[PDB]
Amino acid sequence: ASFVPLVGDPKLEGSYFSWVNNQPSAMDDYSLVKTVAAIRTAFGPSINRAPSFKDVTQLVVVTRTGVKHYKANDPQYLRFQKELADALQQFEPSKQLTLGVTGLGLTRDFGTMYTHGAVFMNPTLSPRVDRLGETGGELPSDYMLALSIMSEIYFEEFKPAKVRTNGKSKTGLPNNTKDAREKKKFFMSLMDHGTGWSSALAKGDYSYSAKYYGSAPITLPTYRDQLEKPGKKRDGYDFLGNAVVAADKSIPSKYSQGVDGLHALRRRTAYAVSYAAATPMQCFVAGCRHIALERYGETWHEHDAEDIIRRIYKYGFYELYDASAFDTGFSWKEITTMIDAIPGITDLARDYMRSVHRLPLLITSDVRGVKGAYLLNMDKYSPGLQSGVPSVSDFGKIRGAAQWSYGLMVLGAIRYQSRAQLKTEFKTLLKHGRPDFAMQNRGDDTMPLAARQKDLQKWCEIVEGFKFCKWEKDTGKKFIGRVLYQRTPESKVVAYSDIVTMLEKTFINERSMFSAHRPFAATGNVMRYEMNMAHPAFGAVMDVVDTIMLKHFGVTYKECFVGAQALEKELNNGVELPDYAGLNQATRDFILDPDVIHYKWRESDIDPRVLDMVMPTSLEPDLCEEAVHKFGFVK
Ligand SMILES: [Ca+2]
Repeated sequence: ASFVPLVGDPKLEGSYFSWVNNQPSAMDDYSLVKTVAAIRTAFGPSINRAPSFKDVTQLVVVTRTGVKHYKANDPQYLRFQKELADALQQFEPSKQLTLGVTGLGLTRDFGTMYTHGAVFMNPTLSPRVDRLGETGGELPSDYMLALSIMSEIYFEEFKPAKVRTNGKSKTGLPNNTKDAREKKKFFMSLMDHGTGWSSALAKGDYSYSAKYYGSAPITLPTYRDQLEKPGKKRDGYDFLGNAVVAADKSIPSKYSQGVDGLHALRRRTAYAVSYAAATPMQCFVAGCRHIALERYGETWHEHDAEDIIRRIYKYGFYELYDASAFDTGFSWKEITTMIDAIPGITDLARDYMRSVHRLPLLITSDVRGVKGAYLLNMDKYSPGLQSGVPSVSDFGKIRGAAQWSYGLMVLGAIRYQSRAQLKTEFKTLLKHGRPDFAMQNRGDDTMPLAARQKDLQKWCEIVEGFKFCKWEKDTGKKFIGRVLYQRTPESKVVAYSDIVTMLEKTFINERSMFSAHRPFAATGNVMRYEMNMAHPAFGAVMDVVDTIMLKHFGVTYKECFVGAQALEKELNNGVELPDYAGLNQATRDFILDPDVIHYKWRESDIDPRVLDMVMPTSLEPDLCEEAVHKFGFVK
């Protein structure tokens, strides 16, 4: 009972079907029918719909006479986008000085600006269960030791912390509501079950979850759109299991509106783990995250752009590396090694955290026009690092630093005689106590630091040769979203935000302006304008933008969004965000992208006034402390 047809009665590929049949069914017929009825009661349209295209409002023009919404598929907006993209081709990636790019702070041209804001590629590359978690090369014993020690350091101390859940997100199953009031009542009821709920999920007994809440905890694969360079080919798998070599990026005539030269959006696959399964794990994970990012903030955290540059000049030489398929090559052997290394949690907590990583998947269609869906009753499979797991940002920070700390063990700078001493020399490296080596890591983004340039080249040569992970030099020289700029070889190095990203998140956005995910779109575009005024490439790029903005809309960049601020405040029931002068940069970046707290800043770094308006639910530290004990996780 592993494969469950749901909508179009799809037929998987043989290599996939014969493998799924050999896998034992995750749920018995009692819980399966109870769950199938729940994924049909809810997700009615989402399960029976075809991909088609997107309905996104990209620009809202406020005039004395009227207000016009320009969508991504509007013909007048596509002619503006085509002309602005052509007018921005005069810019090219600038030269890189010893310690950063110079001249115009451009790490890439405005090429992605040809991406059609409403059309995504077909087929949207979908995950494949039997080919996930592949490491390729063997995992060394010294690396698995460093990975266990890095995880032990990260989850060494637990201090109950405030857990906020996005009010724009669903709860999945069993309970399915965006309501903030229902989300907390649903968690209080889960506390009353406590060990009975945790033991059922830790044993793969999804019948208990269906007895009291009507369904079983499943993970829903969601979509996250992205812009793409022209001529980029995407290879992957089909939602039936077939293999796609070159995902079609062409724009159909109904959507191109005659505007040639455009290509389609890349649609990445995300995961939406059940709120019932993720939240109890989040109540413990959040308690250790705010400690790890504070004790060892020299590696995994930051307070402002001036902390990165200061750590750079403390050692002298740096490089920038990105991990190729970091979440895809996340083997299950590495996950359990990190889970088993966590001190303070019971064996019930370890088995509970494993089941959250690999919940049964409800696969939906990606082929354009083909409406179909099925439920993979899979409990024991290598899932990689699903983006919905509460510990995705923390396991990424652990594995990334453990792979570079293993490179120093191969290099010989870190020689180990015991676990207790290796844990100590790792703590010193993380706190940047070593005078010769350090690093700044944020998952798949790592900047190794060294006092001698030849020491850094040897260290980077080692991690590139690793076969269990692909580390490649970042050609863009961006860390997080920070461009490293150096005016002249004599001037100091300054960090700037990429100006290409400003126009990306303004004219080719993922979600509509003033929508549920972007309630402060006008004010958010104003902050990007004022922030990037000091950017070296601000005068040249905005002279081009304002020229094309006036030619098609009769309003400049700042005029367009300052006038829309009056419309924004009215649409949000007079709710006025506090002026950015009183907010920190963490709150600033959280206003632009609400999904910043999940990858960059902490929940305690956001101002409480702004944090309450976006995140309605909030589990207090005393409620999390009661939960982690009631569920039976803490020893
Ligand atoms: Ca980078």
